[PDB]
Amino acid sequence: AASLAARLDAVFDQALRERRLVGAVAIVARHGEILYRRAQGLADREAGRPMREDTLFRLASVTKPIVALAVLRLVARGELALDAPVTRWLPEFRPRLADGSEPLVTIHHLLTHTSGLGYWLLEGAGSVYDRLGISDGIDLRDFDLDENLRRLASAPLSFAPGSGWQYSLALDVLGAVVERATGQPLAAAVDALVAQPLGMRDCGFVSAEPERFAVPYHDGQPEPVRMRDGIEVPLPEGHGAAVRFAPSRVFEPGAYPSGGAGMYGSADDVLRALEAIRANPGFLPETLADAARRDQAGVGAETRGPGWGFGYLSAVLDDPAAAGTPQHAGTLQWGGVYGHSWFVDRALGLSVLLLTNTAYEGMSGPLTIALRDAVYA
Amino acid sequence: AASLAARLDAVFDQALRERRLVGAVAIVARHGEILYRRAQGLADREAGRPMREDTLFRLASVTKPIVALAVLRLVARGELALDAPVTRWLPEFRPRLADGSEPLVTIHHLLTHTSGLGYWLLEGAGSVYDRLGISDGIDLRDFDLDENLRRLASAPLSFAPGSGWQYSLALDVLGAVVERATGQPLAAAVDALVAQPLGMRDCGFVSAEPERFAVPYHDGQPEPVRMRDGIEVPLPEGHGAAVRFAPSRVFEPGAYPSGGAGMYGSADDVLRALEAIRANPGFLPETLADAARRDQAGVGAETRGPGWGFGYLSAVLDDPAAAGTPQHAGTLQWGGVYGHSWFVDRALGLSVLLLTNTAYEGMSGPLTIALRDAVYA
Repeated sequence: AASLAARLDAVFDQALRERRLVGAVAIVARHGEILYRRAQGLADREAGRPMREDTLFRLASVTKPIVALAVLRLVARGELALDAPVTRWLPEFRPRLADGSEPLVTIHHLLTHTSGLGYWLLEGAGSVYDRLGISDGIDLRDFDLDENLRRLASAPLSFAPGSGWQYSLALDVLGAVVERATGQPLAAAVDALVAQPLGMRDCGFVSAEPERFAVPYHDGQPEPVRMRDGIEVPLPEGHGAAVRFAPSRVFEPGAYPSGGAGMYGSADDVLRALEAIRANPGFLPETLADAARRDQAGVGAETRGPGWGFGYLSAVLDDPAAAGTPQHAGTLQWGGVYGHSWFVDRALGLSVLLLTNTAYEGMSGPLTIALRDAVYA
Repeated sequence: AASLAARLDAVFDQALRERRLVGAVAIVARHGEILYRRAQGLADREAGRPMREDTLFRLASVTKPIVALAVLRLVARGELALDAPVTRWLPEFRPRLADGSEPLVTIHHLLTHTSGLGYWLLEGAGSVYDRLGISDGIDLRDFDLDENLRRLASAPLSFAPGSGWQYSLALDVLGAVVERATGQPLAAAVDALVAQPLGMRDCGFVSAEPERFAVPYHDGQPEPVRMRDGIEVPLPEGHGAAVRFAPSRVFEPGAYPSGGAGMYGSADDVLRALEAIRANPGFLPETLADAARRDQAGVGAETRGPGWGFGYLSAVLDDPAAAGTPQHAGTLQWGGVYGHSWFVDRALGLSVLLLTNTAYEGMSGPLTIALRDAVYA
């Protein structure tokens, strides 16, 4: 605890001084024990509001494992089935292949990102998704979830369901599926199925408390830049084209619930979901819990580069060596474009969480590599 | 912030190490800027649940300034009046002097604790209050507020109203008064008059969320001991006889709302109340706010020993030298038998709060001195 904290703070002091990071919250738990839980830097640089351990964050893709858990909870009760056609819940979500034909898309294809769906960010401006007006869920658009899905459904699949892997809007699709199966709006379903059962009281999709949030910043010279609605931020090499951010999205009741990018939460709440995933204290049947954490795509998917497969909740480490990491085989990992990164090294009983207000340093920048290496020292 | 945090943390580490404290949440603000907001130790030692910044605490007498503010808000609106007799609202509340007569008891008399009323703790078992079965509001009893007050009023006053000072059930009496003036139960009234306007969202009288609380322990060697309903714990020298604790009281819907001892709240909520008192940004009319923070009793009252008077919300430091404290004249201070202590050193713009689960170390043990001295270090 003291030796680990020494290394992590050294990384944090350097990134803060180097104006590469505005503020963050990082927690390291081992077998349920908190070894590190510290707020760093600032939440709102202009107001001079220091970051706090329970400051709220726009989760972006950190929303995925939480929403994925809700899907699995419904599967466990038989309200959903891994092999069931998505059309049972979304009668009109019938995307076609490039040749015009209509394939079967199961709950399984969606949770694994093997359905053939994609994201606007994969190609950006001028692409098919850009022409059809498909949103990735991080911006604020004047239309609902059903509209976005209709636009999405009209884009051709990149490949046949199950024949490949591609990061996509599948979790946003599953969000609509959850609403149908549950009869409740997504926030209420997630609360009932995951949040409440796990004691996550500080999360949701729409907040009325801006004073509690970490104001989003993006990488910049000679210091990160405070985000505003509409800012398109180019993604790093091999990460896609760009992301259009809408920091006010979280306070707008009219922003449709994004199952792949629209929740907010505190670091303690996210940790709760990750610990549930890690230790499965009777939260899900064991076989389903094992399948969800196992690689369901193949190392060939290279989800975070070589050595990484993908399950029902995130990337799964199949090959530490090919991935160039000290993490053990079976490690679960993913992040969020707002500047977040997390991983559960199952063998070590470790849950490592990094939530930040600096996109993309806190997601893929050197910061993430230095913190990971410091935890392994 | 950094140096203060280091000093405060050293004090806390030593207390935890020596097993004089199970867990606590302390906040230090100066002129509205949070300098220290830190959770320490465990909320539930036996379950290994750590203390969190938002952990809920049974406030004991930290309830008084909050209820006092409610009373004061009604005064500001002309619903209550400082010199109005308590009988205008509680016709039957007619306590008598040892002489047999019914002296006037005003709102001012009650707020200041100069009405002549007392507490069972003043003398404990055998006493007059014991004979009449009067409750101090920390224990769980099978009768309502009106019955406790009917028992209270049947006791003779210790002195003529305004003739002296003595800690009492006056805020409990005021609690009833507030219910009459507003036509609402105490919890709703407080929420309407204080909690809602100050953004206090995690306070109240009855809670149904036990998992959010700090579990009550009492001082002990080797370590503090977890309390159960009905146990009696002797107060330290000069603080009265003892207190009968009922940790389940906060969860019982039939527990009468105690104006002097019955609320729960997070540390943030309490800071919101202390700050409103300290800075009064349009919460109460200036003259009333000044009166409330001004000594209305005299140094002679020695409310917290020599050098201390009392206003309408807490003790008011009149003589730092006599009180043997580094705190500046004009300082407001009070505590709670569950193990709490707070103070507002007005001259320095300081609001210092300590909420703990260890009775009475957190209220009056060395911990309180060591933290006070570290602040002014």
